[PDB]
Amino acid sequence: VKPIFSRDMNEAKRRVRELYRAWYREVPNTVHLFQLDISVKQGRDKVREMFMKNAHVTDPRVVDLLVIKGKMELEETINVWKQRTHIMRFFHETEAPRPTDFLSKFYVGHDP
Amino acid sequence: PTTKPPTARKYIWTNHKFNVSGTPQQYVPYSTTRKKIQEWVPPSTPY
Amino acid sequence: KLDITTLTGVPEEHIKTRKVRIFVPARNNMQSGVNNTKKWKMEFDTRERWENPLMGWSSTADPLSNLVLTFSTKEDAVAFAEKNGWSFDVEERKVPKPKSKSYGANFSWNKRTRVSTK
Amino acid sequence: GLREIRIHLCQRSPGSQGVRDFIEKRYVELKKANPDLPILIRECSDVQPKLWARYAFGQEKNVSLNNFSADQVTRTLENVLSG
Amino acid sequence: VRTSPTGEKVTHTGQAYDDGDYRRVRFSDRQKEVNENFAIDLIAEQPVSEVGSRVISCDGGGGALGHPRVYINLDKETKTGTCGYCGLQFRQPH
Amino acid sequence: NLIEVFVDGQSVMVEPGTTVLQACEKVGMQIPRFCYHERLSVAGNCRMCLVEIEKAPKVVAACAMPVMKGWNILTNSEKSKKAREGVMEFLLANHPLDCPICDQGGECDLQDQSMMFGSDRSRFLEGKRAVEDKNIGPLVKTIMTRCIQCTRCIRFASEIAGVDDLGTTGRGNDMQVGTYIEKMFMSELSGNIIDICPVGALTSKPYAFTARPWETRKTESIDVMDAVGSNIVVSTRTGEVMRILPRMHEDINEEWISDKTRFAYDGLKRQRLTQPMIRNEKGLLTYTTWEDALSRVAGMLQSFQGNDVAAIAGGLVDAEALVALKDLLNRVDSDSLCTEEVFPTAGAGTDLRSNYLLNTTIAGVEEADVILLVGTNPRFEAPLFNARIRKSWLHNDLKVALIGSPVDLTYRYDHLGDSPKILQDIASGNHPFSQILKEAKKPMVVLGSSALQRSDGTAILAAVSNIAQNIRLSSGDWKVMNILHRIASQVAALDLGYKPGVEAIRKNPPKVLFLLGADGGCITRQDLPKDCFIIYQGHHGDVGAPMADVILPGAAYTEKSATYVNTEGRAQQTKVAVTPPGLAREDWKIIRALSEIAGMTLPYDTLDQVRSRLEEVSPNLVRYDDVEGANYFQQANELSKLVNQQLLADPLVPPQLTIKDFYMTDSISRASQTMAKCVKAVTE
Amino acid sequence: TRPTIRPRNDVVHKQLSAFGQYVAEILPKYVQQVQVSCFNELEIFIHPDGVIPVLTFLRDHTNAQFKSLADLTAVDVPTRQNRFEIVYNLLSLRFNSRIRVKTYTDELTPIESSVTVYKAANWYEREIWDMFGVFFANHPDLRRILTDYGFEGHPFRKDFPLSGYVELRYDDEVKRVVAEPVELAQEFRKFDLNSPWEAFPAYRQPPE
Ligand code: SF4
Ligand code: SF4
Ligand code: FES
Repeated sequence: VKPIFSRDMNEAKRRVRELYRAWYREVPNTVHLFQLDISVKQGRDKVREMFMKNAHVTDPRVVDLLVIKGKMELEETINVWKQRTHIMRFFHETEAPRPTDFLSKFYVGHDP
Repeated sequence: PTTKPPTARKYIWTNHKFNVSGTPQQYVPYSTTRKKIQEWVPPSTPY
Repeated sequence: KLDITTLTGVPEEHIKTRKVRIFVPARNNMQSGVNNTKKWKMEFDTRERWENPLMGWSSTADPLSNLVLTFSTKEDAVAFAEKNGWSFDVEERKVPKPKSKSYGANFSWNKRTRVSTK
Repeated sequence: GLREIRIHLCQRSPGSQGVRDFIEKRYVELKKANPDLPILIRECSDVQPKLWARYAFGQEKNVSLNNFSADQVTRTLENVLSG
Repeated sequence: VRTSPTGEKVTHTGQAYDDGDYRRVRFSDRQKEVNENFAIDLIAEQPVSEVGSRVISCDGGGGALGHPRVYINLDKETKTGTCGYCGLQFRQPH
Repeated sequence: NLIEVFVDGQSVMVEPGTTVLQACEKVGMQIPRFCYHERLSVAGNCRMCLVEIEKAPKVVAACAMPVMKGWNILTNSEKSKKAREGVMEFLLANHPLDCPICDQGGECDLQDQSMMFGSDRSRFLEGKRAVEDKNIGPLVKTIMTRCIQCTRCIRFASEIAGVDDLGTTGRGNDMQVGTYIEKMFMSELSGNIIDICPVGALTSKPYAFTARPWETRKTESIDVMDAVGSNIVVSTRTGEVMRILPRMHEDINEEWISDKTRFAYDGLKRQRLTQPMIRNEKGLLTYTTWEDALSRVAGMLQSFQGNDVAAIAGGLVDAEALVALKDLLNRVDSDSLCTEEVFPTAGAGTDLRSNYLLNTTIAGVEEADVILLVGTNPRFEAPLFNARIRKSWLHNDLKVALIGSPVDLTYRYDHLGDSPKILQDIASGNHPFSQILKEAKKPMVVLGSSALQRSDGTAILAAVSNIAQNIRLSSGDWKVMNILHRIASQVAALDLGYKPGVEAIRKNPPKVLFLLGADGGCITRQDLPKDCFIIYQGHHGDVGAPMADVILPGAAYTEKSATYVNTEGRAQQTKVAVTPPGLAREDWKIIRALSEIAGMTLPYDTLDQVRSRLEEVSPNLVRYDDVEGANYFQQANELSKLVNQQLLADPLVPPQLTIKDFYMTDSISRASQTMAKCVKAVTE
Repeated sequence: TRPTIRPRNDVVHKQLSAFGQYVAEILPKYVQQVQVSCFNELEIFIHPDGVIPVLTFLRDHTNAQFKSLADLTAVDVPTRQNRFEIVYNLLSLRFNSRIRVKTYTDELTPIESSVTVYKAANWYEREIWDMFGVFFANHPDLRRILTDYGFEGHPFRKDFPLSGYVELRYDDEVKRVVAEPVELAQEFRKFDLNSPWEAFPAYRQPPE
């Protein structure tokens, strides 16, 4: 195995914390520039949720690649490459809630 | 066409219709196949 | 313990709720050819298909309905499924068992293999 | 109240030898003593032998029979019967 | 081209919207496009050719402008031979 | 004594008598063939198998030429390619230009082998031949002009089907294949000729013109019409089942499927239950939401307990639904879970798996020397098992005897008689056949489930066990006792502990009866209490549905993944091919949802967890394609002797005596229009 | 004679084979296999570590002056452990010849950027990263080209469905273009076209 950027999990965690800092400070600027109607707390909660989604990763290379992708997304947001549609896609506003209980899935459709 | 008439076929239309979009004669798509699955018809007697 | 699930970009529902079948496709009984039975195939579980109201065309919401992958060996397909975090079921290859064929048996003196017509 | 008992044994595993002995020797007597009690004998592979006792309303308890001699299996089954 | 109980014109395929079906709304102020010419009736109308040979060939007319050439056996007196493509029928005389 | 031969310079060791074609198969080269089928006998007529052997002036037919040591098979030499080109040109000289209209197009051996081993143009400048088409039945559409006289159909009909009704009439280019008279080729395995035929001369009438091969999506699944467990490929296009094709499982079905399996899918398109139905004030079933019907059944379930709640399982139900219903009823403290087929409860009964399994697997039949069939018509009850019996009879000279009504099994057999008393005679040793069984090195005795369904079934089972015990006393690894089940669900239900037979319901009428696709009619409203609440969960509404207060739509075998165990005890899983119609849902999901509504939620919430529960109840169920089994004949025989029931004098008569009975035996078959047409053809 | 069949040029075949042996000898450390196709194309197979060294050797005149990177791409073969096969196509205008160098990588193993050697690999490597999942280390700027700004998956990967997992539409409620799960009104009809009969005996794989 050849390390992408970090030879051990602790170094990757350090990189992840740096990326989280960058996003946390960028969130208010994003709300201001993109004229988003979400609050800063809401965007930072979404940032935490996106970070938490991949909290199960235990391999340093996967974490490093995830940090790279997050940095690319942050660069997109810091510039105006991503539009308000792209920024608000993280909040699935249009999509209706999907029930997760067995009975609701049984009622709604054949999907497992 | 006057010098060289087209071949005469029965199925060929005798009256040419212009584009009928935006008119009551506009084509409306629909399925041309019958229902695939037939459901059970419950009995009409109480029991 | 390789996991590319986070990096693939597949939504969680398909990662978790989908069962992938690893198999060697059986020969189409209509044909005697066996060339299409030489490579392992990975196919996802079938999902709902409904008729479009306008035209009756079969509509689907399963992104992986048509996704089929070819693997040289069973182990490689299993490795791919494990790396992508799909639950997998492996059906062992079915090979035609060797048979004993004799043209002479068609004209046996005492056995029942004699053929009434040629 | 016992409603059924399931015995799972491996056909060739060393652990299931005692359960196999109980089946070969004592099972007929057990069925005679309990004519209408369903004692279902089923085969398990590469897992420890176990005894399943379905009680009233579907409550079930399982006792591992791994590496149990025929006498030990008989004691376990009799204890389940006695409750 | 028969008309269904709802008043719709049944297609040659036999497709007509049942009174229960809600899809009939699509023609509410528009029309249902049905071809009046039915292939089955017109193919029936054609006369049956009588040929004096056991096997005959149908190319559909026009040579390369028709359909692949096929040879039809006319031995059976009971039933006329029918082209798989053209649908024209032939029978041996008498 | 493997001998060494070389295929294109590569050494392959093959047993003596191996044909050149099989030696090439050893190295991966598939010699082009038209008339050679491994299941069928060698003919050599097609002549496409011709290949060149190095240093040999004349090419040899790979199919019919036994290899000689030191032969080098040149499979791609100029001579072999030219022979293939010439044979292909001759085959295509008189072939009709029907490909655009031929159903075989896209799956035709002639087309592909022309595209691979033939020339790209035609030198034939003469008129082609035409052949008057023959009518051989309502299932096989015949366009004989496409015939290439491979004789596959004739050899199949003679060897496998056993019906010597198809043959060649005439000589030369005028030679024609088909009954000289207006006879109809009727057999359980007739449809397989459609598969065997290399060209589209013989095609499925029901499937004619419906679809092209490339469009179809193929799903591998298992048949449920019989307990043989034939592996099938369900071909679906645009979410609609198009045809059923055989899938090769050497052990269970070689490459064949019965006519009912092949042509009964049409029933799945008719008389389907697509919405929940609840009785209204007038007493007429009306469509209702899932919630309302499930709540009504849940209220009924909560109200009553113990024997008040009962379950009857049909032939087509799945193991997962069986376990779900068993658990749900047990939570109400009801063990009255009954199958519609009767197996002798006295003795070990369901306790020992060997008691209700075909211990000698279907493959074992070939090894056996003598088979004694008791009260079973295997031709109609289990067609592929009868086909295996005929295969062993033809090749291994198996001796077959039947105790029952004289029936045509497609092979010669000794008719001992129809009276059940003969079993006592065999056991005692008075009957001459007992000496044959004693001498037999690998004897086999098969008792059909239909015979057990008789009132004296327990005595019949005990007598057959006595015969087997005498055989064992006279002379291990071989198993001599077998039961042939005719219903798919029976083996799984017995493994799960479902009580065989409906007798328990008869003894104690239940207030609430849940019919899991039970269309047999063994139990009716008259037998039940007057106010009995009946719930029906099934794909079709045939008999149980009309007499049920609540109808819960359920999926079919094509529409769900489920475990069905064959007569051998082998568990195989179907795979989803189409989604269940309308509001119909998978059965185990229905049972689980009723559990959730009624306040007793079963632990499983996904199919894998339900399979884990099955592993808890019976480990073998989740071990797919395994028939290892266990031998407990000693204990079962010892238990059997305790009771002494006396067999009634009524002669053993199979439920199915003619092919007319075979066509419609289940809800799917009854719904099918094609099976009705076949019944009309046979009867009229 | 033989009008249909393509003419064969053995001279170019011998020259390419000789130059391939030349390259293999000069850089035994990285080259694993060199083969010349019968349509007169040369391929040198290299260990992933040797991309920069072998490419720099090829560009500089050790009797080879491949100074133009025709194209750079990857082929995803899921069966192989290193599912991605990085392919470099180079052109030597001095000798009017083209050679191909191929290497392998995994989803998690980086491969060195060749922007230093050629400088046309910036966008090609970015495309490889965007469609396939390969990461090129030391790249001046690795970001998405040809995919949507928020696109999550890596297409062209033989796992990605052709239609994708998301679809875009305009929603009046949010006055914005909003992504949603893909729901095709006509599911792409998968056609099984492969014939059951072998077409080319020359390529028959061993039975094993
Ligand atoms: S009908 Fe078909 S199977 Fe029968 S001889 Fe002709 S080509 Fe062969
Ligand atoms: S079966 Fe005969 S008509 Fe049909 S595609 Fe093949 S060669 Fe053509
Ligand atoms: S089948 Fe072709 S020569 Fe025997």
